Amino acid sequence: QVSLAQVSDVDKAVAAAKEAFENGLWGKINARDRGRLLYRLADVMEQHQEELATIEALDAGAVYTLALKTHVGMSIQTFRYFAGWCDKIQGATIPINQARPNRNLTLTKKEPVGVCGIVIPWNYPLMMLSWKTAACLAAGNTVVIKPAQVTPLTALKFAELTLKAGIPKGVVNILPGSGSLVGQRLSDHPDVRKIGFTGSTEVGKHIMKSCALSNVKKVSLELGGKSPLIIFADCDLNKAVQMGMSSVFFNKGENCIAAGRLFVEESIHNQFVQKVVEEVEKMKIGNPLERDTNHGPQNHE
Amino acid sequence: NATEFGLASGVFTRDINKALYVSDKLQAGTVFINTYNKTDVAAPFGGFKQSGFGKDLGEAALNEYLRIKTVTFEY
Amino acid sequence: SLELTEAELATAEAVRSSWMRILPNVPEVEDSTDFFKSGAASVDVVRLVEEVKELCDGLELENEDVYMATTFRGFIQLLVRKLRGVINYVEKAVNKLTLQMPYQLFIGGEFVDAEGSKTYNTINPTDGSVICQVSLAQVSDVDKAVAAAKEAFENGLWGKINARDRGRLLYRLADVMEQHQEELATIEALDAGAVYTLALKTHVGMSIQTFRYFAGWCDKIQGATIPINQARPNRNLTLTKKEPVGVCGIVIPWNYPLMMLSWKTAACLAAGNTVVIKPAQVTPLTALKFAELTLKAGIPKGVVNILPGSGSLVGQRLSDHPDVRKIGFTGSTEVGKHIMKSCALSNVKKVSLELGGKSPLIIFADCDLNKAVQMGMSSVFFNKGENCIAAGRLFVEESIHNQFVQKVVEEVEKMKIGNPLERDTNHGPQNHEAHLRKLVEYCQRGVKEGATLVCGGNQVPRPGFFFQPTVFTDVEDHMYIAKEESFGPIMIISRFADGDVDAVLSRANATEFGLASGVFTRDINKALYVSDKLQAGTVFINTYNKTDVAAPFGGFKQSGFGKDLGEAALNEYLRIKTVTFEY
Amino acid sequence: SLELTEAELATAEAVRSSWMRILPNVPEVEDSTDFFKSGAASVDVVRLVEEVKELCDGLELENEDVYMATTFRGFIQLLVRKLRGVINYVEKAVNKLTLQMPYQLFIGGEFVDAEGSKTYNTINPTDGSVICQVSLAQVSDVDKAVAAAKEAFENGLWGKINARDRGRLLYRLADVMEQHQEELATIEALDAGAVYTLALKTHVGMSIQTFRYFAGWCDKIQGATIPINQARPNRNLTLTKKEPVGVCGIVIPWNYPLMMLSWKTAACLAAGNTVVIKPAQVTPLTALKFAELTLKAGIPKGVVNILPGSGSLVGQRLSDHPDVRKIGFTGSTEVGKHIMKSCALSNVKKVSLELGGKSPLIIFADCDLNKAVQMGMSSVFFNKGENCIAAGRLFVEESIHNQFVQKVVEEVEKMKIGNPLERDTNHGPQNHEAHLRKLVEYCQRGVKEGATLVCGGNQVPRPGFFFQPTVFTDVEDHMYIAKEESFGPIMIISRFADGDVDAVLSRANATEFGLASGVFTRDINKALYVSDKLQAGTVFINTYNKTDVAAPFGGFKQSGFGKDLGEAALNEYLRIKTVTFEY
Ligand SMILES: *SCCNC(=O)CCNC(=O)[C@H](O)C(C)(C)COP(*)(=O)O
Ligand SMILES: *SCCNC(=O)CCNC(=O)[C@H](O)C(C)(C)COP(*)(=O)O
Ligand SMILES: *SCCNC(=O)CCNC(=O)[C@H](O)C(C)(C)COP(*)(=O)O
Repeated sequence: QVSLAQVSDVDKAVAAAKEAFENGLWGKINARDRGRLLYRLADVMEQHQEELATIEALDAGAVYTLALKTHVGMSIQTFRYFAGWCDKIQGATIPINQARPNRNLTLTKKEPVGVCGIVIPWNYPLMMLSWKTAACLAAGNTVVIKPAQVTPLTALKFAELTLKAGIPKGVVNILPGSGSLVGQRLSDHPDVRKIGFTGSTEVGKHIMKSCALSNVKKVSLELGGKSPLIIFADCDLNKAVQMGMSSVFFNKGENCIAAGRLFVEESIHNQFVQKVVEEVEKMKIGNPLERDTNHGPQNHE
Repeated sequence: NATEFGLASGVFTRDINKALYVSDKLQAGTVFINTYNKTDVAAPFGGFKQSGFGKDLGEAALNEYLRIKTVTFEY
Repeated sequence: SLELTEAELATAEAVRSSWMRILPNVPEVEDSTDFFKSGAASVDVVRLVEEVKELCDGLELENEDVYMATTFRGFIQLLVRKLRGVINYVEKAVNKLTLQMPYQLFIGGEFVDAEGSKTYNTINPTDGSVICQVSLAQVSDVDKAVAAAKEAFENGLWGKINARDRGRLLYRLADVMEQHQEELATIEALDAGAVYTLALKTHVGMSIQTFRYFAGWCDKIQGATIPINQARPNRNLTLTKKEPVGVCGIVIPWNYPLMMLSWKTAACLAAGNTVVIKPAQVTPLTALKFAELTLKAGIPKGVVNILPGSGSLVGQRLSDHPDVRKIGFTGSTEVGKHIMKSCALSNVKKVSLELGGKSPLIIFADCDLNKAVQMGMSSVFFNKGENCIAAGRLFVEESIHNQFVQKVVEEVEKMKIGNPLERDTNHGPQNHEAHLRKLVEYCQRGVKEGATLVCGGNQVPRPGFFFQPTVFTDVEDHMYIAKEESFGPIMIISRFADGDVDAVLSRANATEFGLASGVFTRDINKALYVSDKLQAGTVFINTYNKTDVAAPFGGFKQSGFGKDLGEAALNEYLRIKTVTFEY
Repeated sequence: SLELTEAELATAEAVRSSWMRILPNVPEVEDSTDFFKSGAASVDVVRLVEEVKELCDGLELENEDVYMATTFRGFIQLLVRKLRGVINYVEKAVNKLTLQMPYQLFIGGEFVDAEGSKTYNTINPTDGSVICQVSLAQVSDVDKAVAAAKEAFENGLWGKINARDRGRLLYRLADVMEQHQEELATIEALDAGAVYTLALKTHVGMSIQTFRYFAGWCDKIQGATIPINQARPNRNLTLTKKEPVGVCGIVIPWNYPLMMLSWKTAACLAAGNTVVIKPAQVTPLTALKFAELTLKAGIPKGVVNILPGSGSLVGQRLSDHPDVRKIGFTGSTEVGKHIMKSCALSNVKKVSLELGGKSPLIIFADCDLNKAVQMGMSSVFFNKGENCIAAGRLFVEESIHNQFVQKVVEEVEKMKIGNPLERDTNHGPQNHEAHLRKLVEYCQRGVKEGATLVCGGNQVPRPGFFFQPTVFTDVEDHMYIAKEESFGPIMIISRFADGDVDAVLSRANATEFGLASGVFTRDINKALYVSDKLQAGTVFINTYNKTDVAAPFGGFKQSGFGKDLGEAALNEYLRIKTVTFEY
């Protein structure tokens, strides 16, 4: 059983985040110091990589061999990458028109916005969290994450490791629950200045609408698509069949950049399909913890 | 290209003239050539028309979370 | 189509002989034979033009027309046409000049009337009388504009030509505007009511600087090549390309007709987009004059489109239209919120907002007073009050409070009020009648609460829409005038105690807005400290109203997001493709 | 090579079964069959490692080992070896620790003696006595180092691995240095004579920060995609790639043994180069300890090479050698000119110089005095005088001249002199004996011309190479001490009149050098004006000795060219290829 968040709990999270930003230690310390903490977080995740990968297999139903490479692997690479940026975010000094004979000097400074409210999808629990959270913390912000209801366990395990890594209290906040209750409140709340989102179009349109009405807050959307894949005759077939299957059947179908349509040329159409069917028969189906398994079970009912 | 979406796309060919030509004309965020599912944390990622706006991953990912102050002196 | 004479065939055969020599193999030059498909270099195009000019005396041929007519029949037909083969103005005589103002719509490089020949009057605020009638746009006209813009982008010449070629056209546009700088400045003085000396420097001057700046960027928009993880032992190569979005729908305010048009349009065209501008109803004439100059500059037809009319009719339709991919806006918060809501519902289109703000201006004792008084007035009373980065509140220190206000009143008396065309004039008339009415209610409501009116705060006994420069003192934070924006020539002064930096910052930052701010001090420690703590987009130190086309400009919390001017401006109008190889 | 048992064949057949399942088609797995040439993804490498670990209990297998052994026989042979199948230190007990210092050369990840077992003694300046003998490099040894470096670059593992992988190794190196930070700091105190409290902050501290900084850059070095002129109607695509140059030959000074090594080496390795370091003869021990930690960090053998010896023998050969493509140098102008000369004659190799300078420090009356005295001393007497950006001259204003000097003398008396390991010590002993001798001649020649000696200017009656903090006053521009660099704890004070900014700038700028400069003032107008006019690389305002690894650092006229630290540092060690397509 997992705890269901309420409106009262959201208020405490945003309040804790604002205190951590303004009066807290996160804001006071140097950019190089923030980068060290984010790099230390990645080393802690590396130690518990087998543990996190097993939780993904139970929660999301992801294959274990894939989970180490993709789900847990990229998450570690993400926090290591954006840790480096922390003390490499430079402004500029602009050569503007001098009010002759007097002199002038103009310069720019890049600063954090404040509190952020991330909402992640269910296809990649840990990876989508990492992509947004790492970049947000690197800039020097406090975060209020909202994981998917079907897959909350990866996010709660990540929260445990922030204490070990030694992140100041209030920076990272996590609230497992329903999207319509929690997600809608973050949009309406005036303290929140930024809403990250990755999901569907209909749901995505509602957030941008709520963002405008609330306090003209910033927003970035990442919606689904119908990606084509053209295959000409001149290309080698054996590789085209491998990468053809690997576009569609990667991570048991559930992939935001999955091949929606395959356009194949007439000369190699019949030959292509014949090779695909042969390889699909060889694909193994079973328990994701077993190493022999290739294809795993779907995320939820 | 006849689609409201445009997140990713792909093409398989040996001929270089096709690869470079098709990559330009394909209205999509991420184009792959003789590969597929090859993202990197350094390389940016995002949609075009009705696949949202902004970017995740890379240097462009920081810009959305930052804001620019502009100080001006006179002496 | 055209039939050849006896002498024209002798020319045609001489051209046929040249094609054989220029091209490498070429077994036979028939009518169907294409020039470039045979295998013609960019050097061969120059050799062709020169060789043809040797035959025919004169014949003003260029490299562009060769790219148009690729085939042999198409080339000969075009060449034969060269050998063998009106805008309705409103005249007005003012300022030792004869003005010529277009008064119609502008769709596809052609001045045309609206559906049903509907019109509306535009006012001259100096005298009060009408100058001319202007065409009122409709929903049917908007469809034609967006259709023309889409054709110009996709199938038109704008997309095909090089980045360096686009930059040359945008630079040529600026040179044309420079020639007609006195003409444009006079139209501003009649339409908007801006002072002539100011209009040359600010209104018309920056417009020219804008198009010159963003012309340079056209062929300096570079992507990247990313060092990604190689799938050992195989190799990989990733690169990014910055591209145009497509069609854009700009909506500009009335405070700066020509300048706000330039800021958005120049950056949009530099990226390589087609535009559908919507000017303010009160001030359309500057935009229609700009459309005339694009024909002279030699911009392809369909690129620039202008539709004078009401905001609720035209502006709302652009948001709803699915072909439009980007909405630029500069105005009020309430109106701005409506566009972002419509943007989401339509087709999740991109948007950048530029809303008004209540900018503070702190003045310490250590600063020199004479300069502080000059720049203090120049913050408030610049461009007859109407300025988006105007000083909303002035926090003055107790030691120099009484001394400061005394000097301000002396200088306000010296300020001249009259016709904006006259050089002696300093302060000019307000933009339109509806604006003047609110400024009277603003000052009336100020006295009610209990703000000590020093001078002004009422309409001038004069024909027109003039208003007296006003000064308020003893203003608290809880008052209405402290919170709400005037958007007119009204100075609001406040007190703060000696040697208290943290307290005054708390009062200054206590606002939902945050567009601009200022501070005057000699001490370096205060200047750098205060600049950090001030929650605002643009901070000024010992200066005010000092923007540049190179320096970026935009708000923070409830003053929109995104940036106008500088390199950051281009990022809004561009989109990043990411190509990835494997070998 | 190794024969199989009965049980090992059962394991081999289980592995053979896995290869059939993992790979797509694979008609038959034989000894010749390669894993990747068949068509194996990066996911398949993980599936292999896991499947093999299910069979054999334990077996610490990693993905790196799979990339080494691609073939089936190579994989099985390697796998069988896993199942079935000293550094000479100099001990010394000081500072509640037991030190372990390598004393040999370092060529190809191995500590080895020189040709003929030639050695030289290294001195402890605190006591005066010898600590150990160190190996003296020869011409034959240089050839082995450059040969090892070239193999590591071309055929070695360093070149093959990803940019992100290189960054991880450089970050792991910093963590190893952090663990041995107290050990490295103690060696500095014995070798260089640096104070222990300072050594942790400056010498060892910045070294750790350097490698952490440039580790981040490894996978953030991006090229570009240029919008060039399309040969209409054909298309074109241009892009740039930043690549390593090859082998590099660094030569470091004696003032900061470990820090100057880090500044150049970290940036060089980050770009993706192999290095041949040449440390100073007086201080080799810090570099040899650093070489030990590269083995622990897990750097491939051949990447880092270190050759302690004479500069004229080793340093000259690196310049002459054609395999070397880049020479980093930090020292004097006399020696610096000789390297650039040799670089041209050899094989037109690249070079970046970092020479000494005579940095001014202007002090106005309006600035607060107590802070000016602190930072005034901290400019001159930082790191026992020996600092490349030390304050050469101090221009003080007449009003606060007498008051300033009085406060300096009081504080100089309070300064502690003793053993650098003791925490109470402030000022430490000079680096070596030959340096101390010149500082005596410097102060003797100063008094001759007629400079008022306030205090100091002579050797301390003590065992070691200590020197008294010195202060000179009433110094003219024509004098020797005004022009020539001391490179020791000697404050040179001068006078300038009240309210004369332009005159004092003329005196300050009147010098062939220009590395650093400083100014103390409260008034913002002076600070910004003086900073512009001062012809120097690094200007400080109300501070001094405040470098950062992010901020760039380099000279102007006769203080070399190029930059150390920051993003600009990488550009020297990289080269730009430009690929161009047509389609
Ligand atoms: S919603 C976006 C989902 N993300 C992805 O599809 C990216 C996952 N891909 C990878 O982690 C690598 O590209 C894999 C498939 C493991 C191949 O890496 P290999 O060639 O080193
Ligand atoms: S909505 C933003 C309105 N724009 C401005 O306030 C910028 C106008 N200012 C200028 O063009 C110059 O800074 C002025 C004050 C006209 C002249 O400055 P001078 O020092 O060259
Ligand atoms: S040859 C170049 C000489 N380098 C230096 O003088 C730089 C050494 N300075 C520092 O490490 C810091 O700037 C110190 C002096 C420790 C002050 O740091 P603090 O203000 O954090």
